Formats: sequence, C-alpha cells, structure tokens
Amino acid sequence: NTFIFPATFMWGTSTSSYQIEGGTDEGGRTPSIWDTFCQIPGKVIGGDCGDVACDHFHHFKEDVQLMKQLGFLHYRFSVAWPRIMPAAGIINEEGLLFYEHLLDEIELAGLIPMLTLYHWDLPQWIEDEGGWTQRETIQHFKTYASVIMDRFGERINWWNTINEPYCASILGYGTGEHAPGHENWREAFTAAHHILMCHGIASNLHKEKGLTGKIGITLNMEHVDAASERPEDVAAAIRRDGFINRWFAEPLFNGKYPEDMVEWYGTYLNGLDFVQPGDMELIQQPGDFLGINYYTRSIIRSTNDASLLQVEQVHMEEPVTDMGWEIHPESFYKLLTRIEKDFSKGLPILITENGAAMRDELVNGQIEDTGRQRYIEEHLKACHRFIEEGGQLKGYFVWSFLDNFEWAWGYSKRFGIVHINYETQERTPKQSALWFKQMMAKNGF
Ligand SMILES: OC[C@H]1O[C@@H](O[C@H]2[C@H](O)[C@@H](O)[C@H](O[C@H]3[C@H](O)[C@@H](O)[C@H](O[C@H]4[C@H](O)[C@@H](O)[C@H](O)O[C@@H]4CO)O[C@@H]3CO)O[C@@H]2CO)[C@H](O)[C@@H](O)[C@@H]1O
Repeated sequence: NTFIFPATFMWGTSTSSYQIEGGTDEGGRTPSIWDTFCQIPGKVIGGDCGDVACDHFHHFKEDVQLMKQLGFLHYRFSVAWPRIMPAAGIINEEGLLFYEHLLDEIELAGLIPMLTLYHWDLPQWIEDEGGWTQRETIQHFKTYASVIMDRFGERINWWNTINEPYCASILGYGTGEHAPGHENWREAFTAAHHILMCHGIASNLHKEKGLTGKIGITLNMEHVDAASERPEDVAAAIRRDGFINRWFAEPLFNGKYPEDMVEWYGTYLNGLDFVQPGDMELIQQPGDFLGINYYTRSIIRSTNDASLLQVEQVHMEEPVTDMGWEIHPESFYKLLTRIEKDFSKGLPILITENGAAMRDELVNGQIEDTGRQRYIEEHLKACHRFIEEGGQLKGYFVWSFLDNFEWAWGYSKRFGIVHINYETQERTPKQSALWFKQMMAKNGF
C-alpha cells in the first residue's frame, strides 16, 4: 500500500487573478465582467465581490515565498486581462510590471510558472462591445495574447490558454450563473465557439513566435453516471456528457462538434452560422498537453422540463464538501481512463485543478482539515492507479494555494490549503498543506 509517483511528476498549486489579487482599481486596472456581475443582487452569495480578496496584489512576495517553504516546484496563476488592456488598444505598462515582478519572485524562489491567459476576468469594456458573442473579441484576445508572449515567454515554461471554456460560455451566457450573467443559449454556444478559437488564436501566436514553452488548454470535465437503468436516464446521461465534455473536447481533438449535441441544440445553433471556414481547424490544436480540472461526478436522470437538456442532477448526500459536491475518487479514475481512450490517445495530461472546500476552524493557530486532506489523498490514489496502468498523467496542481473569491459562492467557500484570515490578511498553512509538503518530499505517501 505505497503510492510512489514518477520521477518527473509535477507538483503545484493554482490560483486565478480575480480570485486572489484584489487591488481592483489599483495600478491602472479597470473593471472586469465580475466586478459588474458581483454587484447584481442575488448573483453571488452575500453580495461578495472581488474587492481586496486575499490582496495578493500587495502580498505576492510572501505568497511565492510560502510556496517555496511549502516545498512547491510549480506555480500556476492567471493574468488579469483588465490589468493589461484597460481600454481599447492601450497596453498598461504598470500591469505588465506586476506580473514581471511576480515572475521575478517566482524564479527567485526557484519555482516553475504556468501562466493562464484567460481565467474569466474579461475587461468590461469588451463586454460593452458584445463580449464573447462577437468575433471581434477574438482580435482583442489576439492583442492581449501577443503582449504577454513578447513581454515574457523566454521565461514561461508552461502556457495555459483558456481555463474552462465551458464555464465562461455556458454559465456565463447560458444559465446566467457566471459573469456577465446572460440567459441566452444562442449566445452561450456563440461564445463557446469564440473562446475555443482563442485557444487556437493563442496556439498560432505561440508558433509564429517560435517559443519553447509547452502550451495547452484546460477543460473542466466531469464523470457522468445514469441515475437508473431506464433508457431515458441513459439518454439523459449521454446529454450531460456531451454538454460539459464532448462539446469542448471534440472540436479540440477531432475538429467537430458532437453530432447528437448539434441535433439536440437545433434551433439555438442557427445552423452553425457562427462557424466560419477555417475555424474548426483553428480550434483543433491539442498542443503539448491537456489540462484537466476535476471535482466531482454527476448522477443524471431525465425530466420533461423547460431546460435546454431536460435533465435532473440527483443530489447525492454521501461524502460531500461544504459545496454539496460528492467525493467519489473512483470516478476521477474512470474519467482519466476515458480521456486517454477518446481525445487524448497518448498526449500528456495535467491536472491543473483538483481540490475541496470544507468548513474550517482555527484551533490553537492550526487548521485540522482532515476532510480536505482525506479528499486530496483519495483523488491522488485515483491519479495513481491511472499511472501504472499506462496513463499519461504528468502533473497535479492542488486547487487553490489560498482561500479566495469562490465565484458565485463568494468567500463562503474555502478551497485553500493555506487559510486566509480576511480581517488581518495573514496566511496560515493548514494541516493539508503540511501533509502536501511531506508528501512531495517522499514523492508519494
Ligand atoms: O466554485 C469553485 C469551483 O467551481 C467551478 O465552477 C463550477 C461552479 O462552482 C458551479 O456553480 C457549477 O455547478 C453546476 C453543476 O455542475 C451542474 O450540475 C448544473 O447543471 C444544472 C443547471 O444549472 C440547470 O439548468 C438544470 O435544470 O439541471 C442541472 C443540474 O441537474 O449547473 C451548475 C451551475 O449552477 O459547475 C462548475 C463545474 O462544472 C470551477 O470549475 C473551478 O475552478 C472552481 O474552483
């Protein structure tokens, strides 16, 4: 019962600019879609916003240091587009300088970075122009991806293009639940096609510059089980699987959308009119690795309701996070397995986000987060059984170095291995972070 991981296995943590940085009106930065969205009554638990957050804008030196001391080799962060492109075609030099310095600190501690170009903080001025439902957005993206790549990239070992196109498009324009908060399936599907092109856009800029860094997109995926053996339930689960995974995984690897999904969406796709000649080829570029974010599985059953997919998530109460999310590590094994067979057929796979939000309690200045630790460990064994069976898992970034703006959940949800005290801003590593330090040292509990 030992779990030793490969020699070269990549151990990191991740964050995201809007969720940790704060300094929203500082340093030339202008409002993102989330600064607006967060203000709409009822959209984010408690009214919470990304103002201040963990204030990583001023604390960046100690955070990257706390990583070093926690025995991390890799750090995955994102760049806040609004810090870089605060208005149309301007290039804010003070914003580039924050990341440059952040990168100085990174290399000073001897850490290896991964920069995510897009992690959901679209500059509002772009949403004003139409947001992700306009092709022109892609040109703006180009502008933004070009600056970051000239300014860095002799320096960046790992490029991550889009984080989770599913959330920014589907939840962003479709269900309303993420910024900017639209409820329009036509837009959602239009936006998903544009964001997926930006991965391509950025993949082209990367080769035209001849950079040596690895590059890849990140999809959030979810394993999907039918609720019962009834056929309409089996059908239901096929639809959920197409809706999160195949709609985004298919174009990237095979240059097409899932036909059953295209048939199901029908009128909302307006005959794929948003697809110009050459787009799908632009999209279909798996690059150097597949980034995956995984948290839980869905148990799906069919309904005959008014929703796009006509599906119901059966709400499992068995081991769950503070988010109602079920801990089912076996399913992380079955998802990794399926990703290799379809789509990724030998390309390196990186888990760019994996973690859990449990209720925390400070006790004698320590955090006994046995749930979070239990959850990480279990999924790491699921990650282990997949390696050994010939799985191309090369890396694993624990989601969230720090407790942070947990989107629509606000600050009510804590995913950090390092506890943030929002009254004083002081960082305090939790028992799980101490566990992760011993684990990377022995390279495998
Ligand atoms: O929040 C931290 C974390 O989250 C990630 O983004 C998450 C979201 O937090 C979350 O809101 C979201 O929840 C889903 C869910 O997976 C679906 O089952 C669901 O589908 C619904 C639907 O909204 C209805 O239209 C319909 O009638 O049925 C179904 C249920 O049957 O909708 C929601 C949104 O409410 O999903 C995300 C994961 O996919 C990030 O991925 C990550 O970075 C974060 O750390």
